[PDB]
Amino acid sequence: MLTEGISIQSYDGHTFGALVGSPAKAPAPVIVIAQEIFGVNAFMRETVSWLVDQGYAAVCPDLYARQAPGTALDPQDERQREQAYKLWQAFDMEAGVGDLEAAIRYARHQPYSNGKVGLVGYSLGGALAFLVAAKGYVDRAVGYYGVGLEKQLNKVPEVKHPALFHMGGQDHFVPAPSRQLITEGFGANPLLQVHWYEEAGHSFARTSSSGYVASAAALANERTLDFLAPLQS
Repeated sequence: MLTEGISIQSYDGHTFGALVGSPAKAPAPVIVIAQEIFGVNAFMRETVSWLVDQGYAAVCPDLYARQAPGTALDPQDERQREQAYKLWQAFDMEAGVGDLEAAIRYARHQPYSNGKVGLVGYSLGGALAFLVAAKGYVDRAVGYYGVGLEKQLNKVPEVKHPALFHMGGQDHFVPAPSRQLITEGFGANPLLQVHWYEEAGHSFARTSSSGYVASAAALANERTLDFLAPLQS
């Protein structure tokens, strides 16, 4: 689901829609939420609701609009998971970073904005949160279980603003040598914070996942909110 009539223009003219949640009380910082591989679906709506309940505004851009606008997939339906994997495989990461930059710009100038913008991503969005952090487009970035971060370690010194990452210890997208490479490499830049959750894999913060872990989801979530709180005016 997306908010009817919201259209944001990216760097190459491609346009995309977004799910927007205005804040309980304005002015407030705006959080751009970077989706998993399922489009702007139930978990994105729940994440918008959560951040609004915590005093933020939120904007979740339709990142699959370059391939299929308005895609919103149920991660519990096998056929939809299959479509999600095909969209992820064809996803242009560089164009995704550009769409996020355009949504972050849109976020800064909304009537209810206090001028500070944060980004929270999960999954594809967690990998995107690291690329956005290396670019410096936001005041603070958060990534949950981003895939393939071990292949982007050369971007670690480009990070000039705080960025926080929650990684699962039983996430098999990140085997033991990849965890060591990420821990050592991120550890060279104090603006990067990474936490490992020993008993959790990916998607541990999503209640609909077979990988949901309540204790890990709650500790990561409170860390995320403590980390975003300095953006509140």
